[PDB]
Amino acid sequence: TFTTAIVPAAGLGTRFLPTTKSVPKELLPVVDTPAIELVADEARQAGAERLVIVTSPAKQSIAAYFRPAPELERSLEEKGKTGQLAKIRRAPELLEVEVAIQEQALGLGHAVACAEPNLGPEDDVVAVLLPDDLVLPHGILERMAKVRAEHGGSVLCAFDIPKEEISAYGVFDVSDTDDADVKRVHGMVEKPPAEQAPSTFAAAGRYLLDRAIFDALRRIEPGELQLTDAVALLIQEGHPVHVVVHRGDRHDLGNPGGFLRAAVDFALQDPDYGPELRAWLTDRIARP
Amino acid sequence: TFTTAIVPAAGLGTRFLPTTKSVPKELLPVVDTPAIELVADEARQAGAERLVIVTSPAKQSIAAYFRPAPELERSLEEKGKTGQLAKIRRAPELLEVEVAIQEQALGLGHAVACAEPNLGPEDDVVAVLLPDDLVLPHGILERMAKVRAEHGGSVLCAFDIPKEEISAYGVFDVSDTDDADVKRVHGMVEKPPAEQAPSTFAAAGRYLLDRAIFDALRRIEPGGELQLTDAVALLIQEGHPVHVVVHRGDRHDLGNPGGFLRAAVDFALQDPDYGPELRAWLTDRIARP
Ligand SMILES: [K+]
Ligand SMILES: [K+]
Repeated sequence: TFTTAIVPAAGLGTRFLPTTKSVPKELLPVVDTPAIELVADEARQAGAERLVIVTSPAKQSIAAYFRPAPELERSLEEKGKTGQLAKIRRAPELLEVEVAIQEQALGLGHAVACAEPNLGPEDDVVAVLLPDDLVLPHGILERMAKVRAEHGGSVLCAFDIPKEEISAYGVFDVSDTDDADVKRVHGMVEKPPAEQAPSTFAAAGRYLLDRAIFDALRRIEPGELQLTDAVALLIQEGHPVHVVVHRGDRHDLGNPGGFLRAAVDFALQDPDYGPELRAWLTDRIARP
Repeated sequence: TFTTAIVPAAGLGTRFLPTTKSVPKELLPVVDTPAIELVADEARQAGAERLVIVTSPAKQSIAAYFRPAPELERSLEEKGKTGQLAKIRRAPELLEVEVAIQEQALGLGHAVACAEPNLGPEDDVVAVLLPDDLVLPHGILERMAKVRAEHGGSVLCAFDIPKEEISAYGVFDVSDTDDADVKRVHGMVEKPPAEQAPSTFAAAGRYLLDRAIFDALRRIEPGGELQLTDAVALLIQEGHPVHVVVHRGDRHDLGNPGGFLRAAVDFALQDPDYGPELRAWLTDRIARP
C-alpha cells in the first residue's frame, strides 16, 4: 500500500480570525489535542510511514510539534504526570514528518503539487488527508486501498448526504460496482441545487492519488489550481477513479461551529469532562 | 486611576497538553478570539494605556499577536471581509504592549515582580489580570478603582461561592464595610475544607496593587517561588489597606478544557453565526452517550 501521506495545511483558516493571525489552524485543540495530530494518527493507522505537511513559512511551528520535547518530557516524568507524558510522546513517535514550505496559499491543488519534490521512487500512490475533515472511526484510507488494489488508478471519498442537504458540496456523478460503498467516478458537480445533484455522494477530504495527479496538476489552467480539475483531466484521459462511501461519523473543523460540535462530542465521551459538561449543557441550552 | 495592566502568562497550561507544547495557552480561541485579547480588551475598557505581558522566551509569539498584519489586512479588505478586518485590527489598536521575560515559571508572585522593570514613575498602582479568569461583564477593575480611591492601598477580587463548593480556592478572612460588595481583607486561607472556610469569598484573578507590593515581594522568603499572598499578608501586617470587591456577575474558567469549552459554548450560543445550529445539535447530542 501507500507509505506517504500528504496533509495540505497552507490556508490561514479565515473563519477562526483573529486567532489564526498567530496560531496555525491545524494546531487548534479539539478538547486538548490538535487536528494535525488526529489526522497524523489516522494516516499512521492506515500504514503511512511518512507525513508531508504542506504549509506556509509562518506555520512552521507545526513542524516543531512533531519533534521530541526533552525538557518538558523530563519535567512531566519528575512530576509523575505519566498520562500527560504519554500524550506529548504520541505525535513525535507516529511517523517520519517532512514540511514542504509553500510561499503563498494558492489552494488545495497547488498545495498537493508542492508535495511532489518530497516523493520518491516507492511513492506510486499518495494519501491526502484534509485536516478540517475528521472521518470516524479510523480506516477510510484502508478501504480506499482495497479499491486501489482491485482497480488501480485513484480513489476518492464521499459522505452519503440527502440531495436537499448537499448543495454546499461537490457531488459525484457515478456508476455502480459490485460493492455498494464503491462507485466509479464519471465527474463532479460543484454545489448543485438538490434537483441537479447527480447523486447523494458528497466529496470528502480523503484521497489516494496515483502519481499521475502531478502531471495532471501541471496541465490544468489556473483560475488557483483546483484539484477537482486535475482529477477531471485524469478521468478524461482514461485514468480509473473510484470513490468509497464513508458510512460512519464525521466532523467538520472548517468553522468554529463545526469545531465546537467536534470538541463537545469528544469531551462528552471523556470521563475527565463528560458528566459535568453534560449537566452544564442541559441547563445552558434551556436559556438564551 | 491605573495606566499599566500586567498579564501573568508564564505557565505552560499543562492541562491543555499536548497542544500547549506548541501553542501558548493564552492564544487558544474562545470561539474565534484568544483569551489574551479578551483580557487586553477588559484592561483597556478599565482605562489601561499599557499592557505588560509576563511570559517565557518560548511564548514571545503572544507579543506578535499585538502587532499589525498589513498583508492580511489588505487581503481581507480586497475580499470585502470588513468584519474580519475589524476583528484583526482590534487587538493591535487596544493599547501599548510590552513583554517581560521570565526564563522560569516560578509562579504568580515571581511573574508580577518581573514586571517591575517595565513600570515608570507614574505607576503608583498596577492592575493584574489572570488570563484564565473571565469576569463578566467588563467592569470589575473600575469597581476596584473606586475602593482604591476611598481607602487607598490595594484591592483584590472575589467570587461569592457556597462553602460546600469553595475548597479549590483561596478564601478570604474579612470584615464588613458600608458596601455589601466590599470587604476589608484580614487574611486568606488556602483550600480550606467547607467547615474551616472563613467566608464565602473565593480569590478571583483580578488585582489593583499599590507599588508597595514590589518591596513586599523583595522582602518575603522564597520557596525561588514568590507567593503573592505572602507579599499581600506582609503588607496587611504592616498596615497597608487591602480590600476585596465581590463580583456579582458571571465568570468563566479557562484553566482546563472543561471550563474552556463551557466558555466557548456560552459565547457561541449568543452568536447568530453559530448559536441556533449549535443549540439544535446540542439538544440531540446530550440525549445520547
Ligand atoms: K496525544
Ligand atoms: K468536504
